[PDB]
Amino acid sequence: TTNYIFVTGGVVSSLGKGIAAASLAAILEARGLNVTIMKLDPYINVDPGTMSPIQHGEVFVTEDGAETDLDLGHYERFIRTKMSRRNNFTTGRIYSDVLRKERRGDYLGATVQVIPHITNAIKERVLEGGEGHDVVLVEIGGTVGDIESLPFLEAIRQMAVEIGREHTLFMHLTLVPYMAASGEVKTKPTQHSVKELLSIGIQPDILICRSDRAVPANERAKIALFCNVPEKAVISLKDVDSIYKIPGLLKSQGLDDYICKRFSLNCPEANLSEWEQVIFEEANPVSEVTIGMVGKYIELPDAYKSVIEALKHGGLKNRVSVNIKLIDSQDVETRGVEILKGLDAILVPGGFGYRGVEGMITTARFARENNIPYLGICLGMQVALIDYARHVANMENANSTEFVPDCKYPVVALITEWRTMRLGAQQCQLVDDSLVRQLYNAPTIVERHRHRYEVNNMLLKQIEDAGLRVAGRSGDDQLVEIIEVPNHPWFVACQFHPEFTSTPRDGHPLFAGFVKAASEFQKRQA
Amino acid sequence: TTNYIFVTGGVVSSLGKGIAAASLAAILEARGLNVTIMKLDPYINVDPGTMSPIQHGEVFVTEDGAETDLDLGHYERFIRTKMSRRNNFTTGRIYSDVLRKERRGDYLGATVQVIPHITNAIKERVLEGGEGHDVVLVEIGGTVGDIESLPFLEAIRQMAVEIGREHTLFMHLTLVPYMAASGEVKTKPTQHSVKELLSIGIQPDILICRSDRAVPANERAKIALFCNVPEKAVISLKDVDSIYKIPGLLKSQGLDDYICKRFSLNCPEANLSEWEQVIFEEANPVSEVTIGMVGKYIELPDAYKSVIEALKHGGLKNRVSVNIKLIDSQDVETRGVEILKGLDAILVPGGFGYRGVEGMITTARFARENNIPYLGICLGMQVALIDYARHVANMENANSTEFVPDCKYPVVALITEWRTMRLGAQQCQLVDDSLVRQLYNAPTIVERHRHRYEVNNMLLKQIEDAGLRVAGRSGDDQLVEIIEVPNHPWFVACQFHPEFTSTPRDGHPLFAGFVKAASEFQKRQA
Amino acid sequence: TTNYIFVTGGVVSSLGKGIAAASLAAILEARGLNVTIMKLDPYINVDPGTMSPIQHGEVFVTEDGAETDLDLGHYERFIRTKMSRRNNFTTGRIYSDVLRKERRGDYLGATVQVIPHITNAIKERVLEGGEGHDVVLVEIGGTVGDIESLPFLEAIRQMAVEIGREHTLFMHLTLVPYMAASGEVKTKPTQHSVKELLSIGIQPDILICRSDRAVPANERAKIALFCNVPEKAVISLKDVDSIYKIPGLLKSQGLDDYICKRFSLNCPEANLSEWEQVIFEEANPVSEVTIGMVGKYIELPDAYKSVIEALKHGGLKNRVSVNIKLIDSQDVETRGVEILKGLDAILVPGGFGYRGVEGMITTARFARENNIPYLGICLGMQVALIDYARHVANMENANSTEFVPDCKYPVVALITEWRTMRLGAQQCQLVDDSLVRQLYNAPTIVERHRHRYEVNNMLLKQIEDAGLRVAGRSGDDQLVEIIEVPNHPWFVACQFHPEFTSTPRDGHPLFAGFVKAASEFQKRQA
Ligand SMILES: Nc1ccn([C@@H]2O[C@H](COP(=O)(O)OP(=O)(O)OP(=O)(O)O)[C@@H](O)[C@H]2O)c(=O)n1
Ligand SMILES: Nc1ccn([C@@H]2O[C@H](COP(=O)(O)OP(=O)(O)OP(=O)(O)O)[C@@H](O)[C@H]2O)c(=O)n1
Ligand SMILES: Nc1ccn([C@@H]2O[C@H](COP(=O)(O)OP(=O)(O)OP(=O)(O)O)[C@@H](O)[C@H]2O)c(=O)n1
Ligand SMILES: *CC(=O)CC[C@H](N)C(=O)O
Ligand SMILES: *CC(=O)CC[C@H](N)C(=O)O
Ligand SMILES: *CC(=O)CC[C@H](N)C(=O)O
Ligand SMILES: Nc1ncnc2[nH]cnc12
Ligand SMILES: Nc1ncnc2[nH]cnc12
Ligand SMILES: Nc1ncnc2[nH]cnc12
Ligand SMILES: [Mg+2]
Ligand SMILES: [Mg+2]
Ligand SMILES: [Mg+2]
Repeated sequence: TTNYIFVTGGVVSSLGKGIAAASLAAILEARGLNVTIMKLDPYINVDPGTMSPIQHGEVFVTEDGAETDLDLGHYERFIRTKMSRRNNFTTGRIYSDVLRKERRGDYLGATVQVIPHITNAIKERVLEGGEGHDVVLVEIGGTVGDIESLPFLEAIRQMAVEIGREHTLFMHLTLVPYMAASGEVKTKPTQHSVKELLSIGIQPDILICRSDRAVPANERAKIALFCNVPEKAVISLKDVDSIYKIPGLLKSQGLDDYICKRFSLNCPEANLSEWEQVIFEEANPVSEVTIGMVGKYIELPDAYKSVIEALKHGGLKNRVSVNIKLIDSQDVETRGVEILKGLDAILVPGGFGYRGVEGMITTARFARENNIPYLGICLGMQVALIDYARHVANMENANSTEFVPDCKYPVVALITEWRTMRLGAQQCQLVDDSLVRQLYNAPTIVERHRHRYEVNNMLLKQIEDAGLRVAGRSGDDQLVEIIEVPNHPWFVACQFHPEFTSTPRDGHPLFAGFVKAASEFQKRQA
Repeated sequence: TTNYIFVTGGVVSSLGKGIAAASLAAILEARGLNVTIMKLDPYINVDPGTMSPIQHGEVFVTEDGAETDLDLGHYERFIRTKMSRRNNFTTGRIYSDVLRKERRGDYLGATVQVIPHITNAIKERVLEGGEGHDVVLVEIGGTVGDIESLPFLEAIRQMAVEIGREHTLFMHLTLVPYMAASGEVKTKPTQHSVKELLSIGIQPDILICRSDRAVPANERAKIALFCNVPEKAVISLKDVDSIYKIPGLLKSQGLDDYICKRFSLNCPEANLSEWEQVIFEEANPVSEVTIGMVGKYIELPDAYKSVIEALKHGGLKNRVSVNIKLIDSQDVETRGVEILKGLDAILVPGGFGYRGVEGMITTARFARENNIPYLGICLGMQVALIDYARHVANMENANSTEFVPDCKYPVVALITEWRTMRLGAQQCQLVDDSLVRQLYNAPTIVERHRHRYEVNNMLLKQIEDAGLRVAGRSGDDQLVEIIEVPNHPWFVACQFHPEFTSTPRDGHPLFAGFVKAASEFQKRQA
Repeated sequence: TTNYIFVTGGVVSSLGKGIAAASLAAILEARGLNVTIMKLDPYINVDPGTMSPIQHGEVFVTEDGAETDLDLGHYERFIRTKMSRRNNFTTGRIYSDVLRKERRGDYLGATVQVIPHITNAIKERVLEGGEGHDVVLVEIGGTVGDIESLPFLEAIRQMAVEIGREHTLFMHLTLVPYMAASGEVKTKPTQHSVKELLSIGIQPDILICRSDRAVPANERAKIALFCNVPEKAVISLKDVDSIYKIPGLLKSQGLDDYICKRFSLNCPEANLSEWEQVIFEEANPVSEVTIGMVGKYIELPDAYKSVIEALKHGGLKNRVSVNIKLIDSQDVETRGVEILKGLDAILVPGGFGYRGVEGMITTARFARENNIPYLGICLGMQVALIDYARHVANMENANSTEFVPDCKYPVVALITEWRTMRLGAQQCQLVDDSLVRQLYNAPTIVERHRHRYEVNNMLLKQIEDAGLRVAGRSGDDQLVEIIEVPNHPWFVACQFHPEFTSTPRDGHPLFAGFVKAASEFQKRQA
């Protein structure tokens, strides 16, 4: 039978709900259980594809081609269950489905109301997502006490009643502020948040308290007294330097044992050896390289969360501390190549639009002509090819049909325009003589795509003759996926997204090689 | 171990909470359990002795001398557990106790707050009241969602947590209104009341729905869905003609079985034979007499609730329907003796003050001179003696020192003034030649007193010579308790309160004889 | 006509409500208005005399002898209106008054309820406190959303309706937390607190936001949007180093102009010259002395708030930075005189009990024998006299009858025991040849007392012969109030409390002289 844990937040948002849910799922997975996580967003957007990177952050791509939130990236980094479209949906999706059915006439002339019909749709989606697992962690976005999240809370309360309270738990996150005047930690906001959740109709079973420091025992006893929660179920989660210590903290406080007691599960003791290994590797670097990431969404760092974490994972595998410096593309466009000095390696991540693309072309030129290690992802691969064709093959302002519709040299164009967006995991074939073959150590690889424009095969032969090699191709139309500069210490560009598959316990060959190249370059340049 | 049921009300007051609690206790007592009931009043009055009859109703006197509410009269009528001071207390009592302790210094210089100290006092009183019983029914006055009753609800929530939820139940009463426009019963007020109770921090276990008619099954299913309560625990209690059918209704709906399942009690099936006997006796009268009750608090009928019910009980024992007509004393004072015509018997209950006493004297005169059966209780006994002394013994305006401090003939006076209030049960000795001896059929009786002024023994010998007999006396000072007119079909006056001991299953000899005399008088006067 | 401002707090307590109310009253007083402040405490204690210093802090003594809270000390430091018993009362006081009246029978047999009677008592007290002033600031203790403060809020809502909304304002204090994760300030707790206050029935007119930093304009616009408050009435009050800058900040944000617009008051522009003078004096010290305060309540610094502020005020008058070091008396008792080294002056404040008194005697001995400046207040004066009598006059363990009832040498005793607590302001006569005469520069002074035991006049002549001089006496019994050591640079002890009369704009002669003596001692000892 399937057990459900519902995770909600109070007082303020931005408490770190996804990280805590991922850590708890990691602990449960370490005990041999089959767990999954699903995210509920109170957004009217049907999917985050329309959303821009400088509002919520990077868009995560699943194996099957769904576009989701950064939370699913967190979950895939923490557990070994592959996410899909069933692990994330919004309010807009539910309303669209119900409106479609009502227009089609599926409700047989009945009045379509919120409490029966909207909450029925929500419950159906939650059950279909959780089917086939031992434990399901359902995280509810928004703060408890807001108009936007009331249908979700009502649905989960009804679901808890229908399923049974011996298979459902409720977990509430709160903020315990610290006041420097009295020098104490205040428990009143938690009390009022529990009161609001009770007014909705849900009794918390576990209270997770978020604070700068650890919550004292007397404060936890007070919380237990005022919130109908047992004293053992008031769990403290202080701020940490590394998110990889959070499973250890929650395990030491006994959250896993309490959850297993309530759900009547007889699972062996948790083995957190891999997480301890990750902590040990992180705590003991032997070097320090600086990587320059040049992109257009520098203002909001969450636009590159997966890429930053993948660089960190590669550093962990190479036992090297990685220092990411963010460089704005328009700065390179106007100020020049001065900013790019003092960098052991350069990374150009993906993006949409023409703003800052010229700066990216300048950056690729500088890296290629200065033998600085370079990694290009999606848009970076395109700008690298454009720079190589223009300034090494003399294509006289070759560009992409994305930016200039008519430039007489469409090196990058839609597959139709060789003179719909590719989504999901695709298979790619690696050439035996290239760097990526020795990096992956496999004949073929599988990676995820979120692009529209491709590399023009008609103009590809000339650029190949100029010296640029192709390291990977698709399955049917032999679309170019990986390119490489031969006369370079390390110069790899890829059409797909490798950051959506790196994990702190396994890493990724591409980023490990990139960081190793950066370390070797700094040792050479010292 | 002791189990606790906490009974609260919502939407509106005056739902009949005490009757429902008494009926449930009756059902539990019919299964062989040791139950008790306690009442919590949100009043600032320390005790109802200061309160006037035309605000809340008659004052109930326990065996030990406590003054309480009408609810304790209900409870003593429904169960066979004697009440005391431990079964009723107010907010004012708790605050007085805590203020006394704080002034005395018992709190050792700590700050006396509401949540720790007031609720600790409340919990201590509740535990001391409930000690030594199988089940304790704690009824909380006021509506849920009011300022006045928040300390009580907080205290009972904390008590439920401390004691354990396998020994505590919460029962909520609500109003299900009926709207004649749509012709339906509305469940929304119940939903909002349950939400308010949850906001306080209590989850109901049982919902009792009050309505003119029975609540339909679909409405109950809706209530169960919206209130986290199982569908079997939504109990309908419609308006009834007789409060004696309520235990049968609650038993038929399965409330007792659910309560016994939750508390893990193995008690035999309920035997409600006596209540069925009472219903059968009530439903089948053979006669119809009319009794005139003359008093000063006629405006509020709750000022004579116990006396009215005792007359009804006597009628049930005599298989006679009793029709109580209320006559205002000042009406007799001004309009005259015209109102008292067409009455088979006359009752004068107790009271305080001089307003209307002359009308009572007129009424006693009329009854004595017309051979109409007469019953006098406390003040009625005094006015009967005054009338007999004045208009048969020629005492020339003899009165009580209560009304006129100096009248030269103090037939009624304080024990000091023979030329502090007696409270509780006292023993009395019956004379062998009198009516009350054959009525009680016992050498001695025990009854309850709530009076200050007594009968003057110095002037008693003359009135005894005039013809009036004394039927009962006290133990030490031979205070007169019962008097009788010999040349009358039925003329009994008592100093105590016999209505505080009549029950529908046992009755009372005095009221049974009074009603029988009324029936005989009507048969004679045909 | 009298205008009322009601000040409440939300989210958490300890926001600094009294300081903000005092600053606003200071601004209004700077515009020529007649203002007063009153404090409402949700305590069951009738008065803080029973409370101990290590729970809430020092007890404030008014001119008329009332014992109050530290808030009244704040108010007297900020405005020039003398407080009294009418400026502070608790829940326990209101309940005691109502219980007394109900027992006495003043309510004529009616039921005494919370909403009519308790709130009527509260309103009567508030009106009697505010009568005769232009503006009244009523501060309500407790957080909005607690059981303990609901009667106060209901009373003030009813009062606002009765008086009129053109003479009543509501001011709400909230916490705007800062989250280091996102690096933003969160407005959600303020939104929920305003919702709770609205649920009680009060619409805020002004929102005062408390935070580490200043609240940004966009956040304030959001607060205005969500809370029905105009954008100009959302006032930011960040944490400050000096509480004397708070009136300037509130004045710069336009709170005074808004309040005067709402109340239709035409008062001249605020003149905050004196507060600017205080800030200038504080910001520019020329020296740095360290003062050792030795006492028994060192654990809670609020037990000496007035004394600490008075030392700071004296330093401001002497343009000297004052560094207060707290020394525990039992430390001196056990560890010895080692702790008292490196101190330019020593202060012994008052207290009750024998614990630590021996350490105080040791400290007085050390100061007297080392010519370190010494100030003694109440208990300190007693221990100084005990030390002088024992170790200079050889009284062989002379003590107070407070500690040892029978010691054969009662230098300190009750006025009866020469072989009830003095409260309020009393007049004292200064001797012309003493230090205090040149300090006060007046024949007589008026100060406040909170003591029981006095100096024995019978044994006083011997100690006077030994060398100790008496500098002040009472009016009728010539009770000793001030003593002095002649062969000392500065050694003054007083029976009264001079810290209850020092203000940052006027200071106090005694503490100014004490701090000047400390500076001279350090210059000598350098
Ligand atoms: N549900 C509650 C809980 C507390 N109190 C009252 O609130 C006061 C406590 O002050 P406060 O410090 O604000 O409460 P804490 O529980 O200590 O909250 P915090 O942890 O933030 O300090 C006490 O007098 C108590 O009677 C109340 O009225 N209602
Ligand atoms: N907690 C709830 C429950 C009901 N609904 C909505 O309220 C409407 C139902 O109307 P109403 O008759 O007032 O609700 P009932 O449950 O039928 O209440 P009642 O028994 O009084 O008729 C439905 O559209 C439903 O979506 C809601 O918004 N919130
Ligand atoms: N009364 C309100 C106000 C806000 N929202 C929703 O809450 C979300 C905003 O998230 P949050 O940051 O928590 O709200 P803020 O107003 O920005 O609160 P804060 O200042 O603490 O960040 C929005 O989607 C909005 O639709 C809501 O449902 N009910
Ligand atoms: C994948 C990405 O960053 C988009 C690049 C470009 N706009 C495209 O191919 O769609
Ligand atoms: C018992 C009663 O009705 C009071 C009667 C008279 N006032 C008395 O004796 O106190
Ligand atoms: C005023 C003070 O500190 C008390 C000192 C001593 N106990 C007394 O006189 O009461
Ligand atoms: N304990 C924690 N410390 C830091 N960031 C967090 N995000 C979620 N939980 C966290
Ligand atoms: N069901 C009911 N009918 C009439 N009066 C009542 N008082 C309490 N319950 C009642
Ligand atoms: N703004 C403020 N800074 C510091 N302490 C305070 N107490 C009250 N208001 C304050
Ligand atoms: Mg506290
Ligand atoms: Mg309906
Ligand atoms: Mg926000």
